[PDB]
Amino acid sequence: EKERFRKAPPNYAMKKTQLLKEKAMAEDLGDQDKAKQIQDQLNELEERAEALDRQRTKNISAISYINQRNR
Amino acid sequence: GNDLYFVKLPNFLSVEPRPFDPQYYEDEFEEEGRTRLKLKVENNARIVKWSDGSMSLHLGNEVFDVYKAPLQGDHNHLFIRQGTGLQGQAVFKTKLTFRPHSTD
Amino acid sequence: MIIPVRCFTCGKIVGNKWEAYLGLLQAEYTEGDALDALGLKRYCCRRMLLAHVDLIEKLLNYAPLE
Amino acid sequence: QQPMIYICGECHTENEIKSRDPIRCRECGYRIMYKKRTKRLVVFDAR
Ligand SMILES: [Zn+2]
Ligand SMILES: [Zn+2]
Repeated sequence: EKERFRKAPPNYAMKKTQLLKEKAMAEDLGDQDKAKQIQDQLNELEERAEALDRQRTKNISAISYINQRNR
Repeated sequence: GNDLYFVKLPNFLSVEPRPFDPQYYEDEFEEEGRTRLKLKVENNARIVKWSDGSMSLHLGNEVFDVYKAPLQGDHNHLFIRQGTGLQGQAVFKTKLTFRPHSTD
Repeated sequence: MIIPVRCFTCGKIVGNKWEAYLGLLQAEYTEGDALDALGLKRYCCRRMLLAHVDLIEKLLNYAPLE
Repeated sequence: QQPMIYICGECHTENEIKSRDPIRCRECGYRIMYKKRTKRLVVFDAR
């Protein structure tokens, strides 16, 4: 009942959700389920990447810049 | 005009030997089925030459970076052998020596 | 894990110079000129920023929540 | 009247676990969970 109205991607269930969605898409021989899972996974990946880049936007982006510049 | 334009694509990027025409195409194919329909929809081609010297394949929104390997082990004289003359009237266009291997 | 507050051998404060060193290397500085600009003359203090590996950036990738 | 509060893992949500209870998170399902910091006095003579 708690998971019903509470969004799955909040907050640490992202990667586990990605793996579970990939398994669900793979386990289905129907094309509609595969396409829906692909779209959902793409949206979740985009959101998670944006969230991770926002968190690493400061103090980690700088050192990545200077590491690429170092090498 | 007469320049080597030889490319060697893998099984999952097999392009049609003829231009895409509505009278030569049909619907026969359907994670399991996602790699099946990609054979006859994404596979006309424009090999872009960049400033670094390398090339890439442009068959849609996705770009596959290719390398024109100059392999001197198969010095085959590629020719357009269409049947009009005595037997396969091969036209001497270019000898295939460099194989470009595309990949994702 | 994190930049030491003081040079082990000297006692000179190098805790406020890791980020500045990283900035100077974000510029086109040669790795020695950054230390020279940061006022690090002794080689004992220079090794603090030369050899330091910042792992606290890798440990912060394991977010407890969010 | 302290219910021995734990912190979940994947969730990080405080859960009230008394004795004779299954160790699971109140939400989303988790069999791993840790304990909260003590309330005892933590004092370091920095040296
Ligand atoms: Zn020193
Ligand atoms: Zn649980």
